[PDB]
Amino acid sequence: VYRAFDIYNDKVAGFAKFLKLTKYTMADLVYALRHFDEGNCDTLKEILVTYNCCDDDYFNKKDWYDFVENPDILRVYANLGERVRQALLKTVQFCDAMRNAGIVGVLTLDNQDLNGNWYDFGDFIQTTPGSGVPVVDSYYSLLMPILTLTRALTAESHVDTDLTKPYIKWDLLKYDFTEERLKLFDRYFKYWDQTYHPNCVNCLDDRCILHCANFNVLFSTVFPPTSFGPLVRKIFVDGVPFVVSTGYHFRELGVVHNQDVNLHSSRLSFKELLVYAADPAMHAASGNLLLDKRTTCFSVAALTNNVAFQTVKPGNFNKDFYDFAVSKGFFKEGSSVELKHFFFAQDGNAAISDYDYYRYNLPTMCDIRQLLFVVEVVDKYFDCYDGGCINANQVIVNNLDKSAGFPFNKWGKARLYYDSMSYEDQDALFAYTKRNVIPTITQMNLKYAISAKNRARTVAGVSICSTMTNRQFHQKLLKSIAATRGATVVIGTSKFYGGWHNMLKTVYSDVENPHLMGWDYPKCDRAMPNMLRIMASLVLARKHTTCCSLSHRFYRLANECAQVLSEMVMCGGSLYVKPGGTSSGDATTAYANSVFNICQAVTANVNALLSTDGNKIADKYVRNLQHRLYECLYRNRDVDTDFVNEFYAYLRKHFSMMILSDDAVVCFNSTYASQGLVASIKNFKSVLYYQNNVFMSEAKCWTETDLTKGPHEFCSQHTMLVKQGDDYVYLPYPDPSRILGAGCFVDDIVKTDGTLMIERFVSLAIDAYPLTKHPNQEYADVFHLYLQYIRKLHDELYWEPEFYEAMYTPH
Amino acid sequence: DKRAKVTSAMQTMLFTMLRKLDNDALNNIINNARDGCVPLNIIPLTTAAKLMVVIPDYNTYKNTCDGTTFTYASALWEIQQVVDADSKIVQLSEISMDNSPNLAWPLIVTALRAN
Amino acid sequence: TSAMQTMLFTMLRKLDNDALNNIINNARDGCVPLNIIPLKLMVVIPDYNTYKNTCDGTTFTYALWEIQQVVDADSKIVPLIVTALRA
Amino acid sequence: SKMSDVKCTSVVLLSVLQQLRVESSSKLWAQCVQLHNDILLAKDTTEAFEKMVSLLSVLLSMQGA
Ligand SMILES: [Zn+2]
Ligand SMILES: [Zn+2]
Repeated sequence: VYRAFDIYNDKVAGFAKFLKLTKYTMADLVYALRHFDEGNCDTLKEILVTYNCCDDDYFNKKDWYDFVENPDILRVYANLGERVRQALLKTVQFCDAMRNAGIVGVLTLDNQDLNGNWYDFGDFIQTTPGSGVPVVDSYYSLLMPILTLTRALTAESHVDTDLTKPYIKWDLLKYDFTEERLKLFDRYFKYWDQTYHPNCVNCLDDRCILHCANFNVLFSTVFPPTSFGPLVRKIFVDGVPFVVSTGYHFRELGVVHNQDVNLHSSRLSFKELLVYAADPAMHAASGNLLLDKRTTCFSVAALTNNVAFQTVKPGNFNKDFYDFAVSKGFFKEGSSVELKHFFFAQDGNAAISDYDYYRYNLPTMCDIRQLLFVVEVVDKYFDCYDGGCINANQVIVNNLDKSAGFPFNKWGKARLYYDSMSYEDQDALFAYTKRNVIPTITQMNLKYAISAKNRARTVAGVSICSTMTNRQFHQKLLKSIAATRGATVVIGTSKFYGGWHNMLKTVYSDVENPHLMGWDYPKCDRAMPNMLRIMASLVLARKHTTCCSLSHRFYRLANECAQVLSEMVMCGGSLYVKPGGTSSGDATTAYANSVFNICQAVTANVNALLSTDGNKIADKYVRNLQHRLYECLYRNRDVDTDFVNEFYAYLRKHFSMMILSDDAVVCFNSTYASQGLVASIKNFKSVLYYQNNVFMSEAKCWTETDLTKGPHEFCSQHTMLVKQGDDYVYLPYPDPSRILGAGCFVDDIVKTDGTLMIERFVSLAIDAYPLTKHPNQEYADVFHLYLQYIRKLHDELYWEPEFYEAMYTPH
Repeated sequence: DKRAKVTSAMQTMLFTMLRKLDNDALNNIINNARDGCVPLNIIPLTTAAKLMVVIPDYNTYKNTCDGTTFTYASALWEIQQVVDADSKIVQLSEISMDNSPNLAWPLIVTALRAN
Repeated sequence: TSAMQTMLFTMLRKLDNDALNNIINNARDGCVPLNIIPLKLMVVIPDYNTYKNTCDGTTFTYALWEIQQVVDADSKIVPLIVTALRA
Repeated sequence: SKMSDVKCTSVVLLSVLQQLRVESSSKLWAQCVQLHNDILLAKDTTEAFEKMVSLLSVLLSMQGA
């Protein structure tokens, strides 16, 4: 029979499913929910059926396993959350029951049936009674992921914690809940032998910050949702009272209080007006209470007496180019080259469905010890750059005419806001943010551009102060990161000039049996949890060693989380609460995505190397590596640099990655992956399912066994192996259907003047010049048509082909 | 004088939010707290005197606001000025189980706070 | 402002299907409908010549819809508004 | 050349329809955009023309200029 074991000795390190009261155990449950594979998941089916969470016919439904399509699978998991809470309450009635006896030992998952009683008292050592200690680090570390996937807390929150009892009328005016948090902790996590702080202001280093934010989220998934949000008081200026915010209450960092608050002031300068207009308090107080029955989120919506309904216009079809193309004998019957990319119109109910897509987002607890070791590894991956705070004279800001957010957009874009304030005002605002929280509201619009599918795309515009401070920090850090060549993350490198060739050669490096692989993350921005976003921000702040103390960095992390992670959105003419998931407004969200991707990859490798049984590993050096991996994960609380360097070198030798935000290319040694000692794709599927709450279907992850044909697809470009003057080089060529679509449909900015039309046409031809060297003639005819059309445009008012050839020569 | 422009703009915005702001019930809800420090999600919930409900279809008009006066936030609300999705005024005497497909959805139910 | 409709109509005439040209000829003669064709159809009959050329007794050839609803223009049973369903 | 021209006509017809402000009715504009998006996804030759004639009936049922 097959069963999941968590064993550790001198011989064998790692949680492994091999062959050796309920039928199944807690370790089996965590494994089945943490190592999911829809091909062979009969154990999960049996677990769900055996205890009346739902019926086998529900599994007989198509896509019973998914989280996105048919999002009603959480209903059951919540019943298993009730079971989890029952079995987690017996972990404190046994520890304090054996501690008195005076017994030193470790508690493992695999000694506890699904009810909660225990067995197999074989490993512990006897000591004087009243002086015992159990080791329960690995237990809770591995049990964490299913304590918000199943929650248990909606079951807990009853008048005496009985499910047959009404809901508690909590006080509506009480906000802190610190004593209740500590009581929950001392009931559920009494023996966790590290200090937990109910507020995260009282923690010691960023690793403690992560640990306490994880526990704060788990404890804050049980409180009245009308409580988290800005805390306001009544302030007076020149006699007239205000209602402004003097704190905030996260789910992640508990209650935080401003330290520079001015009661009984007399006047407000520019910075005070900026912050007080950015406050949601004046807007949520001056407005009507709203109950929008369309969506399932909370909603306090005012500022107008009627909702606004916005629609998306259809495209503008161009007749001249299409007539030319049909005269060139294209789109004839039985062809592979046709039009498939269009402009789709939308209603506004599309905006409400987009907000429901924001609803596709859960509270997650992630594992903590593997998170801290993945964060050490990722810091090693980023150990080749330089960071720090800069003054207002060291930001370079580009493209100054983006949206300046709400309600700042009523009088201009960010250009006016940046040419209004002097540098000193921005530095003073920054220094104020170093001790204060400024909760903020974001405008949401609909996006108007090409797609292949009927769905609506949206975009978010964030306020000016949050972008200003993210600008200082990550202008320095990203200008350091992006001005490099040859690293793991490839951002800001032109694919031209042999750049793609050099990138691919660095991906090859010296890997033994190179096979290529890729992925994409289903619903990236909507499902990316809070823990990993905080971890990415914490890495980017860990690049601050010399400029900030603990307090400044914690206040900056709190500002980032309150402005980007869980702020309130102005959607139409309403104010809703945005539960989580990234905003699309800064570049440090593409870099948070990059960090997230690297995290995912490292976690996948860790699982693949530790969930493989070393007794079938024929090498012994990787066996010792796995043993030390388990040691550094579930043992030492301190950080060990030597083994981190060793594992980073191991990855760089056997797992070469080429990373852009959400879009990756992996070159890996094939025999290792066949043995599993580098990341396969089922490991990525399982990791995404259990830690990001989407299911990555197998039809969008590809595998290429010959390298002499390159990446199948990366960054929306295809590659072919061509010969160019006694050199075999890799060239990127697009999908030409997209090129034809962009040529026939334009969106009325270029329908006035021709210069920008020729600009668009030359850019399209440049992106699709290399199509000449593909074997098929039709693509070269596409390039010839584009050249002829640009020639005709130039005549009726870059026209020779060579200008585009030199675009792709590495000179 | 563009800096002063947006300065005066925000200042007049603040003053017009202030003229719509000061009551005594908000002062009593503040003075019933421990130290006056109060969340934000409960200021309009228990202070503002007008509720707006947007109703997508007929089954939720039937399950939410069937009648003249309805119940939300443990209080009673008195209806007025029912408006369709096109800002044309709809009489309450139309919204029925058979006539619903003939009228544009959703609908805007604007209520005033009944003591 | 006219050019968009001119291009639309020239493309429609180039398309050269039966139903499109049928509906164009009906609308230029005057015979336009009054609602969306269901995939219930209401049509205003301008003159008896189009009733003779299109309606044959109860059978009605339009793009075919078998029509029995006859009242009048003036909303009293006897132009003519006839509504039918696909048979 | 019989599958692309129908989509081009659908796009230009919906642009004309929008340019006469039919969006001032929810139901009619919703039906129009539904028919348009269902045309721009068609991979068969037949029902596209039914939807095209239905949208032209939508145009010529109101008093077009
Ligand atoms: Zn701490
Ligand atoms: Zn710093």
